[PDB]
Amino acid sequence: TGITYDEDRKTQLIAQYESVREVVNAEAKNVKILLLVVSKLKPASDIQILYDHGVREFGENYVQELIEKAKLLPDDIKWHFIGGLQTNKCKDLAKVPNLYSVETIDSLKKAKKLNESRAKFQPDCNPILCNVQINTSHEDQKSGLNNEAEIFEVIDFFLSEECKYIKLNGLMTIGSWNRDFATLVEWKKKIDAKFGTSLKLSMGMSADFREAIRQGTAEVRIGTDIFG
Ligand SMILES: *Cc1c(COP(=O)(O)O)cnc(C)c1O
Repeated sequence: TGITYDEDRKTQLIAQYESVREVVNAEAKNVKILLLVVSKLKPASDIQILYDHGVREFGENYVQELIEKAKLLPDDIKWHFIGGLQTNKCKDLAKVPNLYSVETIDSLKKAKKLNESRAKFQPDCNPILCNVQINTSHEDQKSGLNNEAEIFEVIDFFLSEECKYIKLNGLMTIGSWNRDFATLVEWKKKIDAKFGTSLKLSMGMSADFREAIRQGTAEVRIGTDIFG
């Protein structure tokens, strides 16, 4: 049956979502890109609209909010967890079967906890794709790595034979408030050179996604421009 929704809202949200997709695509041609639809704090009905339209990759920031939404909505959604990740919440997150991606690995202890919890609670699911989150701000932020030695230790773990239930996909930055995107591109260059990787970048939100695309992102993460 699905979550019931208003048709004027349906028409409006579909229109906004298509308008963004068209711009992502036109920027990408002048230079696919993943358009991650960020639905954090938006109602399950709004997700249902876009799901019915054909969208599958949705980004959420709060652990309990994601777990409940995942139960309410179809199981072939690919959820991305893109908010603050606490070591003591990896077990709850690793229980969601269709947890497709976590983009906020910012410590070795978190990577290790997530791998272990996933081995424990959903061994038979596809490994969670992970981005390592970097503080590109050159200031001091609550989240994101900045020390080269500690970033390399995290990548090293992900490439080890022990890291079986999560898989290194890329790097992620929320940036700052484009030199942030240039510094994540430089981190990709160093990491790729040292370890043999070819990391995907996740950078670009509603205010700055056009620049992100222009500087080589593989994924932009858009909330406000779509759900408006
Ligand atoms: C909220 C959020 C987004 C979307 O931000 P908008 O300005 O609404 O497009 C993208 N990435 C992360 C990590 C976020 O928390």
